[PDB]
Amino acid sequence: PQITLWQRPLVTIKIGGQLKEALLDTGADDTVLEEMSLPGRWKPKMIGGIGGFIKVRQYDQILIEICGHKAIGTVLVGPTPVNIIGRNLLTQIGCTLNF
Amino acid sequence: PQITLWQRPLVTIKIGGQLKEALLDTGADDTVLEEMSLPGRWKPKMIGGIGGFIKVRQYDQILIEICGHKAIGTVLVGPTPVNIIGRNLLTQIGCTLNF
Ligand SMILES: CC(C)(C)NC(=O)[C@@H]1CN(Cc2cc3ccccc3o2)CCN1C[C@@H](O)C[C@@H](Cc1ccccc1)C(=O)N[C@H]1c2ccccc2C[C@H]1O
Repeated sequence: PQITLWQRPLVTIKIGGQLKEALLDTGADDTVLEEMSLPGRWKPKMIGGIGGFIKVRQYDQILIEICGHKAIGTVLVGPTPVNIIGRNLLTQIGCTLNF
Repeated sequence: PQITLWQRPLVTIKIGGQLKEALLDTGADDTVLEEMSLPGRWKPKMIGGIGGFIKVRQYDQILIEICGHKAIGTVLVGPTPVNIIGRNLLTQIGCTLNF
């Protein structure tokens, strides 16, 4: 689909049975989800944004279906006010930026 | 152009006679440039993200070219590492997310 940017680019994602809403963010290198439980072992990582750094748990090779399209990648889970679908999974569903 | 997302989407912007590099960011409501000086008066603006909120100087009706496409609008200035072009100026140059 072609998404305009007048409102925040939110889409529905299916992740671990849960359907959550999320933001298609071209400014984000990583994908960051709000506090939830994912199976598997995790690493800790520190990632920084607009305020400063937060601590997240890094889960690798996790499956998200972003807007009807499946994608596999690294998902960081922790204290974000919104779920961010970053560039590592956007490439996978074939997302581009056009003008 | 048709910009894909394997690398960070940086572009040359030109503001105040000088060329700078900025990230194209669909998850950023507003444009925020690095600490520079701009004409006229500013107002206070609190922006939040990952890691909380920060305070930036709001300037209005500032001309900025992104890829030789001119935009006149609101640019916030504050303590950021990378200049960010947010939705407010990406809708002006007619930018969409496609997939
Ligand atoms: C992997 C992740 C997500 C940690 N990356 C980022 O946060 C990067 C950081 N860089 C590197 C970065 C470090 C840094 C340090 C100080 C200050 C800025 C900084 O940018 C700058 C660009 N951001 C990406 C942003 O697009 C993220 C976005 C997330 C969001 C969206 C909506 C609500 C809350 C959080 C974001 O922070 N956008 C905010 C946003 C951004 C610009 C203008 C207004 C606003 C409001 C809101 O849209």
